Amino acid sequence: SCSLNLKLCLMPKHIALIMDGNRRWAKDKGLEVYEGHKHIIPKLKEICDISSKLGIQIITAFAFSTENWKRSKEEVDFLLQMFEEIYDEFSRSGVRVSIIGCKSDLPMTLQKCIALTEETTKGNKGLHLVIALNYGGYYDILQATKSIVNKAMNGLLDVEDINKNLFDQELESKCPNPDLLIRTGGEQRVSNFLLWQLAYTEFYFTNTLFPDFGEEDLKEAIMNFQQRHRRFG
Amino acid sequence: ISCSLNLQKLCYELMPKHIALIMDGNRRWAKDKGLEVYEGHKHIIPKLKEICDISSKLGIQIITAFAFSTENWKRSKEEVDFLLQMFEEIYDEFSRSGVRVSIIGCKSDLPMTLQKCIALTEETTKGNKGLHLVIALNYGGYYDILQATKSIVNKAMNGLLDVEDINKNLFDQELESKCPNPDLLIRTGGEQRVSNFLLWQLAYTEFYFTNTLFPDFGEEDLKEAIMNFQQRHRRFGGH
Ligand SMILES: CC(C)=CCSP(=O)(O)OP(=O)(O)O
Ligand SMILES: CC(C)=CCSP(=O)(O)OP(=O)(O)O
Ligand SMILES: CC(C)=CCSP(=O)(O)OP(=O)(O)O
Ligand SMILES: CC(C)=CCSP(=O)(O)OP(=O)(O)O
Ligand SMILES: [Mg+2]
Ligand SMILES: [Mg+2]
Ligand SMILES: [Mg+2]
Repeated sequence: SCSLNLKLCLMPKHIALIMDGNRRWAKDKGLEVYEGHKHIIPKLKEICDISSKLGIQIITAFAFSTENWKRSKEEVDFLLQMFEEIYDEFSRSGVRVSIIGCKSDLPMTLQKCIALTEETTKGNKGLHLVIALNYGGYYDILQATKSIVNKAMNGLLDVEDINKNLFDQELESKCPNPDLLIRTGGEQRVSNFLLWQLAYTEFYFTNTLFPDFGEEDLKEAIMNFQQRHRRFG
Repeated sequence: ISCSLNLQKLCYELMPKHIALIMDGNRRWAKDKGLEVYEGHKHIIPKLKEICDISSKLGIQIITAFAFSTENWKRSKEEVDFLLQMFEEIYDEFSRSGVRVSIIGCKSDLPMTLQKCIALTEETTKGNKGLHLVIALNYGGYYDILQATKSIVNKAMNGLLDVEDINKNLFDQELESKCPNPDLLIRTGGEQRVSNFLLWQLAYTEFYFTNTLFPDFGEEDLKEAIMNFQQRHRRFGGH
């Protein structure tokens, strides 16, 4: 049953992004909380454009977590309505857009915008933006477990077949995994993002709040990443 | 094929109840002091014992320590054999302490002499009422999640559970590192990553990284990490 000693999948190919700090940013400027949230999609679009030029291929971005449901009804409804603007900002861009997470919990207004945004952009050969909306690492690992159990029940596989590669092919976020993770907002934790996929990722935390995160901030993170690899082997 | 996450569990929380520890920086430390390659490794078990003593007094209840990873097998045979022989010291160092000691990881890959020492160390200390030290030896987060998955699959095949039972609590009970999860993770050695340690369990853990190499990590360094932890604001996704 056991055996472990005897492949896992300059510039980082895949960047993961935790877009934290939006509320504090607004509250600082005497603004209402919602003003902060309004910068999310525009900023992300702007970041995709900068990254696309640098040669980055994938960005996975944390927009809403399975724990975010615990916020006030007011705040939640506002965020889930706001995410409709994903269509406007991306539908006519050069970016290919996928969503990961539990779609069925979201308003049908939002469900339709998402499906449409995916359909319209599915052909773009540029940067692939993955938006994690109603997502969690616990959820990802559990839905992969259920899917593997179903396969074993239907005679498709044996317990001896269950390995890293098999499990990887059932997760919503797949190889190649993030080379670098950037978390804005000053906190040093992963908050139930891509738990499996971050096993060997480099972590970069900045105190810069997400709405102030610009090209200069990004280029710094990448510079820091390249210094880590000079002393890594 | 049906998901639902909307109406929902976490195993967290002055003092951190559970500290996870990545012990990095041993070879650099020796090479700096002009000592032998493996001189750094010789500080592991002593330091751990010392850290348990300090932590135990402070009111900490659990320490999980990363001693050997699934990726460490790729080091030289010389270095590997030395480490695996050195882990035999676990019995001497802990057997007569007040500390309860468990090992997580794939025990069957290890030399039988090591397997026996481990089982003995576990048996002797299983009754102690003080601090629980978990030593991750031949462990990885990928391995932990996979062995839990196989166990769940076997049960479903034998009619002992169905797919609608598979949830966070179920999975927690099948993993080798269980609730309560780490409140704080300390990584010595200056690098900022988790290197396939407790992937599932670190979901809401606070991370502290220090440039201090592990052999120089002492009581003052530890109290600093704890002080840093106590400043932090944990929201767990709320406001
Ligand atoms: C809701 C999203 C997209 C990210 C988190 S930003 P937030 O609303 O959690 O803001 P604060 O962390 O409270 O500043
Ligand atoms: C606990 C283990 C596996 C090793 C000791 S730390 P190390 O050997 O990796 O030290 P360096 O990072 O090589 O200085
Ligand atoms: C992870 C543990 C237990 C010790 C260090 S093993 P390593 O020094 O090769 O680790 P990294 O690959 O540098 O993260
Ligand atoms: C970035 C997103 C959308 C979610 C994770 S950040 P959060 O503020 O919900 O997380 P914490 O409460 O700081 O753990
Ligand atoms: Mg936040
Ligand atoms: Mg090292
Ligand atoms: Mg492993």
